[PDB]
Amino acid sequence: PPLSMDNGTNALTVQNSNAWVEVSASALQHNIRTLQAELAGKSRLCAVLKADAYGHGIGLVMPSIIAQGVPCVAVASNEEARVVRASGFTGQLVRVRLASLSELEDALQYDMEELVGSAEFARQVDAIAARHGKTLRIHMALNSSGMSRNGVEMATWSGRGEALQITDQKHLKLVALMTHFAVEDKDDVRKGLAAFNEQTDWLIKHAKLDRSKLTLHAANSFATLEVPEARLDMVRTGGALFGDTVPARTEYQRAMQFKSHVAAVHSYPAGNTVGYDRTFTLARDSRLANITVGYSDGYRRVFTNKGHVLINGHRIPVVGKVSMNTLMVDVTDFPDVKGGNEVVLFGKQAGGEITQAEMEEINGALLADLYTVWGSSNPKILVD
Amino acid sequence: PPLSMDNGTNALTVQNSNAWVEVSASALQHNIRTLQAELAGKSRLCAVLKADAYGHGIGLVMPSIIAQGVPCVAVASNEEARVVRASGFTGQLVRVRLASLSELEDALQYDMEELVGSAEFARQVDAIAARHGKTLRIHMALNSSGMSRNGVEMATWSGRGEALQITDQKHLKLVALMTHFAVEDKDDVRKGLAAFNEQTDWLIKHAKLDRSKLTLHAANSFATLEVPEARLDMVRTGGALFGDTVPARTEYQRAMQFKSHVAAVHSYPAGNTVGYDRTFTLARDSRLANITVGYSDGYRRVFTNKGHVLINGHRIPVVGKVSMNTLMVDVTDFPDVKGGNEVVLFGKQAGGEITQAEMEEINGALLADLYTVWGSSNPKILVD
Repeated sequence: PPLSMDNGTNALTVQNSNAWVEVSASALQHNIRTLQAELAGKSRLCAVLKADAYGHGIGLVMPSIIAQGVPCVAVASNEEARVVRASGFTGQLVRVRLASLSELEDALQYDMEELVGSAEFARQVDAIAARHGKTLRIHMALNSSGMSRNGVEMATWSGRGEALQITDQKHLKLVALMTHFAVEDKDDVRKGLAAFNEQTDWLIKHAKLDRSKLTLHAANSFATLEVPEARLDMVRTGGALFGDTVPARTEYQRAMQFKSHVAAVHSYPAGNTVGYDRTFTLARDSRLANITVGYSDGYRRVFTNKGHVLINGHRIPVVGKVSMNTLMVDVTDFPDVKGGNEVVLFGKQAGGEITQAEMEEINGALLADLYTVWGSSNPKILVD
Repeated sequence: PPLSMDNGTNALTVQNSNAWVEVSASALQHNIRTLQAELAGKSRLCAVLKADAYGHGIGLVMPSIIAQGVPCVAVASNEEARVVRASGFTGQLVRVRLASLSELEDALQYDMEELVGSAEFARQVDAIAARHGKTLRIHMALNSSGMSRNGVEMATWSGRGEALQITDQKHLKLVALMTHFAVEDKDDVRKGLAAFNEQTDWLIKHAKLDRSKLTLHAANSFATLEVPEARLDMVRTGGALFGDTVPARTEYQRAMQFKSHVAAVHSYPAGNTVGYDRTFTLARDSRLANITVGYSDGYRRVFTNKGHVLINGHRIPVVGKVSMNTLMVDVTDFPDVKGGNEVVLFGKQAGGEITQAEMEEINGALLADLYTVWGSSNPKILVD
């Protein structure tokens, strides 16, 4: 993890980093071009860059976004917003979650379109913009798919009521209506899409809104790819920009690898144990590799006696408890593993692969749960 | 997570952070003074500040270190070392894990004492020292307690030879011998302590080393507090500095809390579901608070339908899957919860406590496996 950085930018190199996240510029640009080709100019692309470009580094990723002429960017935090703007990007910038009031106030300076899900919230936010003499562009969130997270519940009369109240705020300008799908299943997306079509219709008619000044947007990566009719005015794709999307969609390239270094290989006698609480017993005279990565680097404890890594193409297993900063792996069967060798914690190496699915199985949850936190806990390096 | 920072220091505030880590200065200073008094001047104190000071911020902790005259600091990465030096620390700086060779080389500039646990590594390390015209002070790691992680196995004859080989390197100046305990258990500790004493005797004799020019150190926090005969010349304390140690040792104060904000509270009708995959069903008309923290902030997916948070001192349950950036909690029983309210994710709030124990139970591993990543993924703010 760099302790000095400038708008998402570090001064580290692979040589002086204990572990690093490698981000492929050309995989990114390929996935952008692919998505653009799939939209075929019928819908527009908004790149979802929350969680610091999903752990890829918003400051690394932005120059590709600008290069490919992407017109819309979605972020979550104020620092992400600040970095988007400092990169020169001048287009539509929207937050894809509710902000707290004081967080929202601090982001007025970035001309961000803010998300609104409540009459009370809308009232509070309206007062903040009034105080600063700004008109704040807002996307009203609807609970059409049923996340019950950011959105107003338009399947009740109370909801429709809050929705009119929201449209009555003098210093808010409603520029969009959105929802978010709760389940990556085509049937369930279509149920949600039908609900979203009815509820936006109802609003636009009954609150006398201009359909032509509104961007209607519902689709994430899955929906965009699997349910074209969910494309509407604009799509919000995160995972597919990064090659983390529908497994069958192999036209999207993986933009990230997670790597470290062998510091040294050591000889340990049979009967020796490894790591805290001695959870692994050596059944033969071993050679153990000491790798400069641990759970403080996001290589989570749960990988204890479960993980595999790649060195020189070989699939080598983790032994003992993962330490804070150090990981032991068994290279008894791989005499070619040397101090200085590159390790692959996630990705591909010379014919070997550590897969998304093997990691999700160990972790008990989706990979973004690990990689968003890899990206924070280690320096990112743009390659390709 | 700040995307600009200068030597572990950021320009963010509680008011513009979606979530943050509060580090208590006075807890840190209390813990140092207590440690020092307990060591009663009989043994040297080396503050282990690995993993960005265990998630507390090495740039935030250093001034206390310097002021209380701690003479030794232990770190893992080059950035930590760089920061320790930038803060005006001029004393003994030791790495407590093996570095890779190019990592080690980039660190020469911080006059850090390096760990060594191999003849091969030693020779390799000898050659870099040579090439740079430096004598590198080294600590030699011994596998006395059987971590089988960093140290030479002195329980074998090849081990002993490797050891003697290490002491033979012309550009390496051995200043210390160390080991690390594998089990937090008094008896297990004494077993390892007896072995360390024998094996250090053996080595001092056979290498003809000046005992009085050597520091012997084995003890971390548990050993230091629980087995005083393990204190030797110098201890290496991590958790105790931060109040994460033996649960009965309550003289050490918790230095960290993990907090966030309520963005808004929403109404949703019975039978609505919450979050991705609809994993929680509202059994009553509900008020759901939207909290601006998620797994990309280190609030791990495992807390789904499991975590509790504090708002206005109330113990409030997490409902649904934790999103990347947003967490939903049920505030139907708690009408005093409003947009703006401060949420405690870990720590104390007005009579409520989210404990180390309860979080370790949901996580399936020790709390450091969470908080070192909280610290990377969020702004650290110094209080008290």
